[PDB]
Amino acid sequence: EDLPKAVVFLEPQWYRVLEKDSVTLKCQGAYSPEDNSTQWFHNESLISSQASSYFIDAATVDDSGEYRCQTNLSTLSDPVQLEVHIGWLLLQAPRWVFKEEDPIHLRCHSWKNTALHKVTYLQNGKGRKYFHHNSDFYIPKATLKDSGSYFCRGLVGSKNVSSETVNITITQ
Amino acid sequence: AQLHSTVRAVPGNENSLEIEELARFAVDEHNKKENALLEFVRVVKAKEQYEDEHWFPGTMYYLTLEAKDGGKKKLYEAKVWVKNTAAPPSHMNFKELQEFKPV
Ligand SMILES: *[C@@H]1O[C@H](CO)[C@@H](O)[C@H](O)[C@H]1NC(C)=O
Ligand SMILES: *[C@@H]1O[C@H](CO)[C@@H](O)[C@H](O)[C@H]1NC(C)=O
Ligand SMILES: *[C@@H]1O[C@H](CO)[C@@H](O)[C@H](O)[C@H]1NC(C)=O
Ligand SMILES: [Cl-]
Repeated sequence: EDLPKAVVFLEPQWYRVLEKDSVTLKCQGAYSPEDNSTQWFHNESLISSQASSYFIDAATVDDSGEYRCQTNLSTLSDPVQLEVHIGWLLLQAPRWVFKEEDPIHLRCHSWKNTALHKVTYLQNGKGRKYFHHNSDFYIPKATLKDSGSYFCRGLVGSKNVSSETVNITITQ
Repeated sequence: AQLHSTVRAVPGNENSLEIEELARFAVDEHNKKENALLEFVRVVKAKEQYEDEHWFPGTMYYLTLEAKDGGKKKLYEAKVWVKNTAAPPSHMNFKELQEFKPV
């Protein structure tokens, strides 16, 4: 019935990353005294890494897909989706489905080694949060009105850039 | 005016630029208001309390910053309110040092 499934966690939490970003995937599952190895799966395939956390120094498009893990005392985890994008700018989030009353933490991330200033976060084509530099947009209590298509906008260097849109739904 | 009851602790180096600028502003506003001589050094820790409404939600920053007072590095607690209703620089945006105390 209810099994002790391992849980993949992203560090950082963003499931949408730009190419060249670092991503660490951690397996939340207990070890046994003899077997402290971790089973890591990528697109249903068992990869060589057997460490606690699967580290990606510079993400490529081949690193996208679903990841699952398992430890001695846990069960094969549910899958976690990792999307790798290529662009000057990107709207990041830990997921795209948020339960009502949960926090919505968004981040506007610019391409490797680029400055980002005057960040704006927009919902359904309307400006929602204005910053002078590049701050995350934190919404502590998700509501039904927080659902919509989001993107962030700013100056990458001196170029005014808008990110791709992202749908966010809130379940009641 | 009506803020969520929760107060988020800002992890290390998140919003560092927005926060470091709001710290300098706070010192400059203190020096201007009390004719003081504090020199900013760095932000130690920061917290954020977010406004309730949907559009242009304000933020209340609780900043702990280090400043030089006649060469003596001391800790201060700054409280800064920021509500940006349009992309800066615009005069519809508000920024106010509400409290500035030592520790
Ligand atoms: C994993 O699957 C995703 C989605 O189909 C794909 O984009 C990616 O290239 C795949 N990577 C590998 C190593 O198979
Ligand atoms: C856990 O360890 C036992 C013995 O140490 C082994 O038989 C079993 O296959 C291990 N399970 C996993 C999931 O590695
Ligand atoms: C958002 O979802 C709608 C379906 O309601 C779809 O038509 C649209 O293409 C989606 N947009 C994005 C950016 O995923
Ligand atoms: Cl968070």
